[PDB]
Amino acid sequence: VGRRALIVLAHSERTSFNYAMKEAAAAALKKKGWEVVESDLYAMNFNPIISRKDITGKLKDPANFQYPAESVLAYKEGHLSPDIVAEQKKLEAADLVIFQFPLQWFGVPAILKGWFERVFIGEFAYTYAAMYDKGPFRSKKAVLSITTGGSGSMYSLQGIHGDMNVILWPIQSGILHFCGFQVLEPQLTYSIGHTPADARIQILEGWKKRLENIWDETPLYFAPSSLFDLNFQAGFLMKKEVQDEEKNKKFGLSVGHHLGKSIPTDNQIKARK
Amino acid sequence: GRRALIVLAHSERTSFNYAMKEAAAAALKKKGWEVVESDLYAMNFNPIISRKDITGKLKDPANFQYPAESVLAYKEGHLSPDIVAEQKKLEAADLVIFQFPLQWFGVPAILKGWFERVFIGEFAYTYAAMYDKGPFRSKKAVLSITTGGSGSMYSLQGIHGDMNVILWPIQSGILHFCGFQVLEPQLTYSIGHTPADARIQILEGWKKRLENIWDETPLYFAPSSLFDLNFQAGFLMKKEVQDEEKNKKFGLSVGHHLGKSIPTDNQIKAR
Ligand SMILES: Cc1cc2nc3c(=O)[nH]c(=O)nc-3n(C[C@H](O)[C@H](O)[C@H](O)COP(=O)(O)OP(=O)(O)OC[C@H]3O[C@@H](n4cnc5c(N)ncnc54)[C@H](O)[C@@H]3O)c2cc1C
Ligand SMILES: Cc1cc2nc3c(=O)[nH]c(=O)nc-3n(C[C@H](O)[C@H](O)[C@H](O)COP(=O)(O)OP(=O)(O)OC[C@H]3O[C@@H](n4cnc5c(N)ncnc54)[C@H](O)[C@@H]3O)c2cc1C
Repeated sequence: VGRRALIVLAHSERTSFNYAMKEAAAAALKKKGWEVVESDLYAMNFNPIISRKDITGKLKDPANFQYPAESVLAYKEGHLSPDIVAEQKKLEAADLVIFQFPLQWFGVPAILKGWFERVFIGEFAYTYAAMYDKGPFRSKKAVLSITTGGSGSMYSLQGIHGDMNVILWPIQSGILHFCGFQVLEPQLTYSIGHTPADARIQILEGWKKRLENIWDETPLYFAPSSLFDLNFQAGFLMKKEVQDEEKNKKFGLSVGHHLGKSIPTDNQIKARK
Repeated sequence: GRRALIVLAHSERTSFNYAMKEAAAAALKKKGWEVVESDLYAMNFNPIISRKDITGKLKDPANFQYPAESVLAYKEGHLSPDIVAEQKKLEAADLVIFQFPLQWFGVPAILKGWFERVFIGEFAYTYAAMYDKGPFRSKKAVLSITTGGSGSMYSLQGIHGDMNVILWPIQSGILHFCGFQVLEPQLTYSIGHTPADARIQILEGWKKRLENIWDETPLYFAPSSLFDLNFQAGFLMKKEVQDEEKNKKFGLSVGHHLGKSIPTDNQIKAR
């Protein structure tokens, strides 16, 4: 209507299905009146390696250089490398962030991992006070759009590779939700190399159709921070009263908070209402 | 005489990560190992897959596909020499140690890229040879990780959730997939609030562990023989195995939880 979307893409080839999914998303969103900004990491020749050069001003302690402390000072005093700042401005402006990439070694591409490492600086994107649902990006929504070479069966409960819910957890909880994002159901496109042409087209069409109402979707469930004692003396442990309330239940809260029990089915793949 | 490769992913020589690497090299050399290093930052290693990785002629430059093109390049021998040099270190090594700080619940970008550029099809995996049948089944690997946050935060009840789940994609997805026997990870929690004298004890503990590292029992992964390894069956668990497991209360592993309880410390302690 009058909302902003960022699309981060991590694929080198304009001939790729990844690129086509990005184009389809931009088209669909623009048609419904969104403003669309892109970060095409390979086209930008984005530098994915954290280093001293990310700080253009004066180091606090060059003799014992610590990237987390030094990057936070640089953020506050405003001497971060301009390539980092430009990306941060896109994020600040955006209501919806889409990440489009191929699954590579059960994770994000190195160039995208580096983007997180260089852009998601302390204070900007997280603090130890404002974690998870209290994080800075709690007004924003994010969604992963992933393609894989292997088939869906391989990432089922009984598949050789094991449950896809577990693979996504470090990314969706550890990076996105940790900073505050409401995380939407991931778009998973399995065995894209061995999918026939007419099927690929349906997939694109289905993606575009989904994006028309993306904003009204229910997000994935993570344990609220209010279930925990958020201080160093308690060790950031789940509150005793919450532990007692959960003693009898058969399922845990999430993939990461399985509590030694069964994982709620598709905790990281499907929302519940 | 056995060979060990140490991969390090930290930019600073003043870091505890660097110290752990030095300690490992010293301990291993003293017991008569040969030690090779890949200090990724010191090497200015390039972590981004691209066309430039193939020095010869592309099969199809109009529709470039890194997996197909890198495999041809491996077989015909026109991979970029920086890749080949690393591959030779791996082929030679019996034991591979990965030393890095946990960054966004994973490996640093530079190390992720090393996997992406070096673990090429045919060299490191095939399709026939996956998991326990993989090319590196003669070799052993171990992760040595530091974190800023405390152990309690990565317990079952901690804010961040179970560490076993965080390690799974790396230990199963990357290492075991290529054949490695994966040893108990060395986990150094809350390194930022640990004083100098304590850090030295930790180093001493690490060195002590390494004297007998080879004789350790590895972590448990589901054997590939539990699965139908072909495209028509969809790489699913065999029906006979499914039926045998129906009544058990625990699953096999973190990834193979089967909707049941995860065996405690599946990714942190051996049986
Ligand atoms: C380092 C590395 C690690 C990997 N690790 C994993 C892993 O852990 N798990 C896994 O499952 N896979 C893995 N893979 C495989 C990888 O995830 C796939 O190659 C990737 O998802 C394929 O997507 P693509 O966009 O590259 O496809 P492409 O191969 O470029 O595209 C697929 C097909 O779509 C066609 N196409 C392109 N545009 C369009 C369009 N507009 N309309 C219709 N058709 C179109 C193409 O011509 C082609 O036929 C890995 C690959 C690499 C390089
Ligand atoms: C981008 C990014 C993302 C991160 N994400 C996460 C995350 O998701 N989760 C998480 O838990 N953490 C995270 N961290 C934190 C990070 O993992 C820790 O800061 C790291 O584990 C610190 O270890 P180090 O080797 O860098 O030590 P340093 O702090 O660099 O060094 C420790 C001290 O030991 C001293 N020293 C050197 N040699 C010796 C010796 N022989 N004996 C005694 N002292 C010695 C040094 O001089 C120094 O003062 C992240 C950090 C970054 C930069």
